[PDB]
Amino acid sequence: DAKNIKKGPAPFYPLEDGTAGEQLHKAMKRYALVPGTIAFTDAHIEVNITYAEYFEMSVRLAEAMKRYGLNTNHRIVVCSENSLQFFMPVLGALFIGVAVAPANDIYNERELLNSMNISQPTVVFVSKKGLQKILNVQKKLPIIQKIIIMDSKTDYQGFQSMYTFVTSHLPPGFNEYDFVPESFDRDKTIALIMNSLPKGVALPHRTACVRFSHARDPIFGNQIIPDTAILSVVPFHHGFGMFTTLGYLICGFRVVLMYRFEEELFLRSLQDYKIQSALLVPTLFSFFAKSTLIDKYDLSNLHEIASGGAPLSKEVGEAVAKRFHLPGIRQGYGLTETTSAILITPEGDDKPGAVGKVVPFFEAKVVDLDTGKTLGVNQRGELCVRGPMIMSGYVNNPEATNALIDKDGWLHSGDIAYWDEDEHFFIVDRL
Ligand SMILES: Nc1ncnc2c1ncn2[C@@H]1O[C@H](COP(=O)(O)OC(=O)c2cccc(-c3noc(-c4ccccc4F)n3)c2)[C@@H](O)[C@H]1O
Repeated sequence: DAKNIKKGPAPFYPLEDGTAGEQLHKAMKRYALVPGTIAFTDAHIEVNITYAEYFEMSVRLAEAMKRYGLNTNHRIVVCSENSLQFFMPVLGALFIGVAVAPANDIYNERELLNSMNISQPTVVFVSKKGLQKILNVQKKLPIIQKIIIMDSKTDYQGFQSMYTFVTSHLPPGFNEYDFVPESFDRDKTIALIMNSLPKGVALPHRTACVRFSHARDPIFGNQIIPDTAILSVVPFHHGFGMFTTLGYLICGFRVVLMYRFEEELFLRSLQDYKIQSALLVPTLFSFFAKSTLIDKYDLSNLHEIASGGAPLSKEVGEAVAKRFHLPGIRQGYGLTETTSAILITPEGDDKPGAVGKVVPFFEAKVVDLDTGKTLGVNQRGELCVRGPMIMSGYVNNPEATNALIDKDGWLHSGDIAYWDEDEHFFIVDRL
């Protein structure tokens, strides 16, 4: 019964051709040509980095990786707290079809070993503070030939930085504005291997390309408007942080980052950077439902606060929205296996307690926990989704893949949900 399969509407903008790398390259090149355009700001150390710096360094890393010998048969790991440098190797690798496997930087050596044993990287990009953990893992994973330090300018403890690595491999006369990213089959070439013991979630470039349609959608994303600034405290190595941030770069936004939550810094950053949109997780919503300091700050530029990654009660949401003088909360629901959010609060059409509506290109249904049948409006069952951001599979684990995704393409979330007569979805429980 089609009437009971909720479908997203048409994208405000058609899906662009090209790989995720090509699409990011093209957008960032444009922003780079406007001096002073800010890509990232570190709220802790206060430093800004422009699109020109980001673009040039990401292109130089792409070419250097290529010259070192990396191609679509290789993976890299990026292991780092949120930082100005985090996205440099991500973008560089996307530019040349090298799969990127972000590794949780609070993993211990064991979860880290499990992660990198699944992703099997040739080169590991790591922050200074993760270097020891990586050296220890490398002792067991000899495929790791090269370790590069992300947040250093010079060599660091005998290891090259991104800067000296690039200088080691760039051809003479290399021109970052003549560079052309690689073109390949975006359905078959993996962009990201994200972690779910966790599994590896393989995401073709196609999925990021669909994300980039959503990100700039005036209803399901953020309208592109000059001088937009986001405050993001969510981890970049997780799908919530990874795919919001890539979308923000596509949009030319200023992404102000924190890698440690602090109440005063967070509020003062909202005020002082005139933030339009802030990204939190539900436990930080409970935090701000307790906060009394919010009204000591001028937050009149703030348009939205976004949440995802876990259940948010409608009353905690209403309390936070009210404290921040917002009409509502911008929720998103997704899994690592769906790349990004596939239910998102439509702009101007928020409903407290809802997780939003089906995004463009997707469909969602809820099925009876007994009859496996599709249910109608206001009926609770297991949420299933189908669409072009669904993972190609768990890495080297097709049994787990088959257990999650059935023959007709439906991903069975394991979450209990219902949808209402406006086609808003409510997550209500889990199996
Ligand atoms: N809104 C929600 N409400 C209730 N439960 C939720 C939920 N979101 C996730 N869950 C639970 O967590 C499990 C999945 O846990 P992973 O670690 O695998 O994955 C993520 O959490 C994830 C991955 C990618 C993107 C996002 C995301 N969240 O918000 C946004 C977002 C918001 C605004 C705008 C744009 C956005 F992308 N993106 C979250 C589910 O089975 C479900 O049980």
